[PDB]
Amino acid sequence: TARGTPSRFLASVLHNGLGRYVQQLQRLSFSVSRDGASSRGAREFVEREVIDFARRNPGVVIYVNSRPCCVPRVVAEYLNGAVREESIHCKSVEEISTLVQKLADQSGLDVIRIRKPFHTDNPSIQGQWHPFTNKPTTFRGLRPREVQ
Amino acid sequence: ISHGRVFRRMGLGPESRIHLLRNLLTGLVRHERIEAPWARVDEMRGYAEKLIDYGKLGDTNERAMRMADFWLTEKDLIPKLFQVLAPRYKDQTGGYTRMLQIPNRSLDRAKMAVIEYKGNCLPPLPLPRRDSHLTLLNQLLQGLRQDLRQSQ
Amino acid sequence: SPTELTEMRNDLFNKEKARQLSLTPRTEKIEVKHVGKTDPGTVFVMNKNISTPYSCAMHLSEWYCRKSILALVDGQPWDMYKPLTKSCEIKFLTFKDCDPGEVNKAYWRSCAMMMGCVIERAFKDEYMVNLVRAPEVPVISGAFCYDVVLDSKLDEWMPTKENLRSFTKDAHALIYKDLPFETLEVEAKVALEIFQHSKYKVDFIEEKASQNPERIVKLHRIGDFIDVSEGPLIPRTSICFQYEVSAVHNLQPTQPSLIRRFQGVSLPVHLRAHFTIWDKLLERSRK
Amino acid sequence: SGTWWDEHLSEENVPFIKQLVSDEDKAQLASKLCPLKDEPWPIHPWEPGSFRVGLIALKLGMMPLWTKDGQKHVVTLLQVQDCHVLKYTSKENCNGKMATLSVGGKTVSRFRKATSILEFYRELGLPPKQTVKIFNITDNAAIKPGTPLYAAHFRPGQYVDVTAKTIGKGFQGVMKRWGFKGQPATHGQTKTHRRPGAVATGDIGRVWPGTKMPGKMGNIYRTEYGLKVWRINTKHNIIYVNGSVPGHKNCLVKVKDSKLPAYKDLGKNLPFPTYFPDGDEEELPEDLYDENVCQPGAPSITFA
Amino acid sequence: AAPKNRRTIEVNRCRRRNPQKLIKVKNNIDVCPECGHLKQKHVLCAYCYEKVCKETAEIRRQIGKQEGGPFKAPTIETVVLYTGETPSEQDQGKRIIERDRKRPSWFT
Amino acid sequence: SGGTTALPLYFVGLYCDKKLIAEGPGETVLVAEEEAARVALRKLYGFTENRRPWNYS
Amino acid sequence: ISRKWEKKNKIVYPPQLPGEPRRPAEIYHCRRQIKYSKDKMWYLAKLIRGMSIDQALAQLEFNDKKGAKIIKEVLLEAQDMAVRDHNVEFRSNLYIAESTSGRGQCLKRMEKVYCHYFVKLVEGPPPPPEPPKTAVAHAKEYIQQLRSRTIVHTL
Ligand SMILES: [Mg+2]
Ligand SMILES: [Mg+2]
Ligand SMILES: [Zn+2]
Repeated sequence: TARGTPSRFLASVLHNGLGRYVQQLQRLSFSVSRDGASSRGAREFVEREVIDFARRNPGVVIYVNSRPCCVPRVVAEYLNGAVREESIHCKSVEEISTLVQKLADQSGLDVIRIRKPFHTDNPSIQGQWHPFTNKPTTFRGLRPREVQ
Repeated sequence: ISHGRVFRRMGLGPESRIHLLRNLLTGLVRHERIEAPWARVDEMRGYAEKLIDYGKLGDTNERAMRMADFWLTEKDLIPKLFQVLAPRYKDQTGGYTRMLQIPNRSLDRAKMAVIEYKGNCLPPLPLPRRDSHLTLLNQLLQGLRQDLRQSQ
Repeated sequence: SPTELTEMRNDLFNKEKARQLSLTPRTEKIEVKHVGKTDPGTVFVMNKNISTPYSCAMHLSEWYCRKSILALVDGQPWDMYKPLTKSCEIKFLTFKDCDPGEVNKAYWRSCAMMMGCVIERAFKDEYMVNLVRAPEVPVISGAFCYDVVLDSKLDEWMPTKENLRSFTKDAHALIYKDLPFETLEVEAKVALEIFQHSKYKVDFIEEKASQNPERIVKLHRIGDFIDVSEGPLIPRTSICFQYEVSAVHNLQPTQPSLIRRFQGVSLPVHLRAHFTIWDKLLERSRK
Repeated sequence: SGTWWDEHLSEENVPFIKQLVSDEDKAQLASKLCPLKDEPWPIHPWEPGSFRVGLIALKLGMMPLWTKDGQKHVVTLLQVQDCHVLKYTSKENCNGKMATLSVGGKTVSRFRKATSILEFYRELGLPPKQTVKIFNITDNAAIKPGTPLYAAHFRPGQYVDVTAKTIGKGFQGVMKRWGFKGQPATHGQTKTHRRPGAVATGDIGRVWPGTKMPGKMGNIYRTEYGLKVWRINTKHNIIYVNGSVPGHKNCLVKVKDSKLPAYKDLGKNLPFPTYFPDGDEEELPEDLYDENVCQPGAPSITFA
Repeated sequence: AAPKNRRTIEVNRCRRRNPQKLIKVKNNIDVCPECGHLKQKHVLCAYCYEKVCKETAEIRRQIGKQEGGPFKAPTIETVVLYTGETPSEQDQGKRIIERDRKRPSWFT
Repeated sequence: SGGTTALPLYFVGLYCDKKLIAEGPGETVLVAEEEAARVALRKLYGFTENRRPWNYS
Repeated sequence: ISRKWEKKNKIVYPPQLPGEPRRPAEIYHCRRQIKYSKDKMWYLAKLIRGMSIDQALAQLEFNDKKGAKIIKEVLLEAQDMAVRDHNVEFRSNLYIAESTSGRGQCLKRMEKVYCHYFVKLVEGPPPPPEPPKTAVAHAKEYIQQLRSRTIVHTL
């Protein structure tokens, strides 16, 4: 629920698309058990999908190890320091590919209510409204019901 | 409404009130100092004063003798009243008893009070003195004593 | 340029204070026996030249610290903040003892020093104020006096009541600030080798110790202020609660200069005096 | 912190301070007895539609007093003690109503008051009063603060209104407080003898505000109107007001001219601004009497 | 009648911790300036009063031991004398209640 | 607007020989003058709010 | 049954550097199974909440409630332990940092109530009370709130 949940404003890491786009995900750790039944989709992903993903994303360092011994997991680390874990136990190779792409396609901010859908740093060009725009002025700057 | 009623209400009625105060007064005449609940002592102080007043008239008077017969229960004390207390206060015309408040009672946390007949033999109660005459405020007031006396 | 004269005093004051405090050879111990009817027969074990009588008072109870106003060691008054020096005997003097003589004297000379630290900065910098002395007067007199000399340009200026009100407000600011009365034992040469600005207290400085066999003198410091007095002072300026400088006097033999004299009267927080009694006391602080 | 005046004084100092402050009080009281040798204010002749200050008296007790027509008339004794006009506030200082005077009564100790009140009275040169009351007067009735007021301020033959704090009965049930016919005795009225009946009707689920119910009684200010003045004792400053007056004995009451719309006139023959004993106009005797009082020392009445 | 609803901890806290129900800090305690014990102003030093009651009880025990039994209120004054105190010139003809400890400093 | 209250608004405008060169808001007239100086400085130094945004392409 | 309070007198901090401010010492102490309700002991516990030890003892010596002497004995034992073991210098240089009363165990007949009393004494002088909110502070915070308004629900 909104009231019962944090929130943030719409933002980017380092003005990402301004100069040059940079890919925020920088490290991806796969733990895949060589024997466990829950590590089957993970084993398929590593055997026939991780090389292609590594080639398509050369800014991400992908480590894979075989010592959880019962449960797999993927831990994604980002430029801005954020970590994000996702379960891949008992999932299909399609699901794991979709998930890993999702991880590589987002900035490491928090997935919480974005208050505004548009963030602008220079919201005004003609000058933000104040009660004296569109209001006349009178001779010598007199207030109403003055004399001098 | 209780406007202008000077007598406390205690005991099981008026009579028990007189009897309670009578026992307190007898204890006071026998020992010359007793610790009792504060309100009861404050009620008994007037009676002890007037008892000394009646005792000054002396044995020969019969009204005083009847009164001291009622208000003293162990009669060995009636001699004392007429031969040790009343003679002792031949000078004072009032205020024969001093009444203080003391630490509340341990059990029922009642307001206590020690009451005694002035001049007895007992070790003296720790009365509270006033501030020494040599304290700063008193010294300034003494200077004002002098300076006002000379002017007048 | 008085605003640098204060610094020129305080820097050397702190210098001597530090050089004295650094003479202690690795925290030696002294024994202070306590005498008096209250809590008698205790033996404090203190530090030879760090612990003060307060360091002893706090050992006993907050009551002793709150009520104590001066300390007898070897049966002579000894300020509360002044460090001890040797295995001694101690007792604490308050305002409500039977004989508050020494305490009253200390209180009134402390009030004199406070009035000094108030008057000196009271005037416009273009004038030149020079503190003469704190003439010791008995408490019975009716007010404490402080002799100062104003610059000759003010002969036609007898202070008006409003300016006395300003003096009182400033003194109340000083007490409200709650500064302590630090003390310092110093060889008499500071007054003869540095303090050239001593023009009228140049007389007092020999009165410090020329009379006594030793060649050491006492300095008292409120804080960014220094002055000598003839005895111990009360520990904090908060002790005073009611305070007022009433009027001023002049001494007729006006050959050297106009020796203005300032009168004031005060009481501690303990011995507060009711409003009307205080008015009566003030009326007599004008003699 | 917390303390009273003579807590720290020594044994031989309390009597002196008592004597000194009492002497100063007497001196200050005496140094205001002549308000015309000081600087008075304009004394205008009375004209219709004006109002003049009143007094703060102290209720002594009651007595009878008969009349030449043969009837009886209880009266109440009001002693004017130290009644001084204390303050003045201007017509538009109260923002339109009238001019006002603050009058005080019944000198009190000075060790038992707040600092502000002591400052006020010190600047005014008087010892503190007990009750201060505000009288609404016209502009021309002004009196300089510091002047005294005296029982001769009134004269017999007029009517006068008196306001005071009634006697406090404490918390009272409903029949002692509002005259409620409680419920009968036996015939079985168990546990209901002196009780209110139905507090309110049934359809409304509330008790109206202003319903008569148990609670504190008396001890509120209230006014009696139309009391006539029979006698004045100008040596002890007593006023003999007809009928009974609220309050208990030795409690301060506020006396002023009758405001009822049948005595609006007859403020003329009264001394308008006040009575000044220093006017020296055929100095008043010890007792001023109404035209119809069988005063003592006179022959016993006869009806022929 | 009976309650219609439980009362919450909030209402109960606004009642129980209201100032009117709190224990007031006492502004009238101080220290016996000579004896140095705590006391209220209008009340006797508790320690001093106890040390007085002890001596009163000892004196009264001696009085009882001398009077024998009940119903023996003497018809003369009484004076109490501690060790090494001969009956003064004013106390002849007054019963003496001897005690066997040095007179207390506070006994005048 | 609101000259006497505790929440005033003063709009102070600098001029240079009968021609405006800035305009600033504030609560005190001193602060409004300071802000008018700041906006005039920005206009002269070419650093306004609506300047030609930097050209990253 | 949890004995946590008396275990906070065993946290051994690291030896201080000669630079950092001297750390104020502490002592935690508790009385268990006080035959007294908790809703009554709470008033005494709150009375002495923010005052030094000596003033607390003074205030308790002259209070009427039964738990006053229990709190007093607890505070005296705490002071003695603080000086004797926790290397406090001046036995008057302590103040009641935390005072609270808690429920107890024993059985019924009608509950037979019990309660514990928990006190934390912190070395040093009492901290001054929070001063009243002066009118200038109220105006300052109202201005702060008026000066943080943004245009709501737009760019
Ligand atoms: Mg009863
Ligand atoms: Mg019945
Ligand atoms: Zn004592």
